[PDB]
Amino acid sequence: PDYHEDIHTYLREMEVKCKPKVGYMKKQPDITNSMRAILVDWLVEVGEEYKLQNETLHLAVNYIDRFLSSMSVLRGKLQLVGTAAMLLASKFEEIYPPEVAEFVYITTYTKKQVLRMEHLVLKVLTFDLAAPTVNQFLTQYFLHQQPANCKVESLAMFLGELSLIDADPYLKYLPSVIAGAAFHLALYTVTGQSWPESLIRKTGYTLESLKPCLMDLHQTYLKAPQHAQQSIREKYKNSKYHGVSLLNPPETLNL
Amino acid sequence: SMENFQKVEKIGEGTYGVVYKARNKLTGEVVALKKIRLDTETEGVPSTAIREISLLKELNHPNIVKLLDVIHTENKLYLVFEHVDQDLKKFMDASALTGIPLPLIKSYLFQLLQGLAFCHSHRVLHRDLKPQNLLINTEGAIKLADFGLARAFGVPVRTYTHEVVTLWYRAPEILLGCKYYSTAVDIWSLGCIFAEMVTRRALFPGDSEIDQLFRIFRTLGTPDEVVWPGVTSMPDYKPSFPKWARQDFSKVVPPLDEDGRSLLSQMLHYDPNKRISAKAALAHPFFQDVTKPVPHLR
Ligand SMILES: NS(=O)(=O)c1ccc(Nc2nc(OCC3CCCCC3)c3nc[nH]c3n2)cc1
Repeated sequence: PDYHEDIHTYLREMEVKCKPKVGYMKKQPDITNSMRAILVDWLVEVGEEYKLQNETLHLAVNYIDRFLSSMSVLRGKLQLVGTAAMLLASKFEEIYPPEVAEFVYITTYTKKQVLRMEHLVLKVLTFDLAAPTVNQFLTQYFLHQQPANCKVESLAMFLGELSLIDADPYLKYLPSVIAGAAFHLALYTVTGQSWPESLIRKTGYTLESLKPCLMDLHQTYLKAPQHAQQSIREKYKNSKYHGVSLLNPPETLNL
Repeated sequence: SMENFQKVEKIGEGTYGVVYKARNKLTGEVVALKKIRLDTETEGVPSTAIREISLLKELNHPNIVKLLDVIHTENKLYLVFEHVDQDLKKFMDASALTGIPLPLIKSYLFQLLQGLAFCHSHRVLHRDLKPQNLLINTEGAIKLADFGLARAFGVPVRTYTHEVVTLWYRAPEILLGCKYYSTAVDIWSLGCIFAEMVTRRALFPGDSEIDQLFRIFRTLGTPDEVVWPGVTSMPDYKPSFPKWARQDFSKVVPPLDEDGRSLLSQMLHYDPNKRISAKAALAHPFFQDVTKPVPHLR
């Protein structure tokens, strides 16, 4: 907290540079948002199978979106991109990452393929893997709770994670903005409270600037039991995340 | 790829890979080449390389070793760095009978605190500060090197790798098994090095964790709930620990004067929350008359 503000400022700069290209899927000949949703959901599952950090998941998704921003990929190779990305995210973030063997096993492909794709992903991303995530902004926002609330936190993570699944609309929003929306939405759902004044001072964001993201996130939250992908909902039933996916979304936000 | 470099000699092996001095044949630039062997059929690119490269590309600072290029084959990785002239350890050994001038000690600590405040500001922990990883050039600069153990952290921190920092420089909260450590672990190491620049021997040369803890307690006193709230709850704290009285700091590093002792004592505070940050330390009165002389040897 000698550095909380320095770090936030720096992350705010880096998230703009680390941002995926918003319209990349129209340029992909053979893959769709729906195929990406499927892949991301599967990564959520891998995350749970191996008890990986939520941060590792958020990073892996950032690597995939930046990779696919410049590299055309056929549908049969999309899971190889996701595997290498999750392997890279784990090495960067985890104290004990799974071995290459474990990633080979969890996929279809060979160890040789996974490793070559790893080297390919690093080349394309030019080794720039310390990217800001919704998760990194949420944990800083969590500091502004009075008092701290575990349900608020888990629900904010749950909402921020659901945003990872759907490229349309969420590719267009910055991580700090998704985190803002997720935090307000959770706070409101749980306690009836709103985006605090101290976070306006910190971020420059108000309920007005967060509104478009919030409207999107609120709709995603309401329609969540009906989404084709369900791994996040199942994951967040666990006591580890205070069963927050069992909570009822509010019917309106009144913003 | 490596065609434009002529290897001169081996410098050493740090956390991972091998470092060589080489020269760019086209520009004349003398470089340090970190050679990393890969393979396939094994683990791929090491997490240490992934971290070091991605973090060093962000950390451009006069007091941080500069990463120039990454030359990436299917078999070998080569990090190209600016070459620096000598490490602090070799320089302290060379200063055997002259001592290191106080202006130079003060310049080096100031510069080290600058490089470290820049790291911490960019959410990087170094986690291996020791004289061998600190490099000095002919113009009076000192730089943090070997970012092989570094990592990006969050606010607030979560649990990171426990087996971290070379023992002599390792902070008491690591030694006592605390699940959260943070920026204060790098400041501790720097406090150990400040003392070492002055006396030219390690402040706490332990050969094991308990030995290391006990050397720390005998110098600074055994921490209790007054000096470090929470200490007695720490995982590897033991009520059986001998309770040593705290030494007067004028005896810890006798040549240091009032301002120097004050700064050292804030760097070596038990409680990581109370330990001074690198940022706050730059404005310590110790530094009021700081200059940047060239080293006095070579
Ligand atoms: N022993 S010594 O005093 O003769 C001397 C020492 C180091 C260097 N030079 C130098 N060394 C690096 O890593 C060397 C490496 C060795 C093992 C410990 C970690 C550091 C560098 N990394 C970027 N630039 C670098 N420059 C010149 C002379």
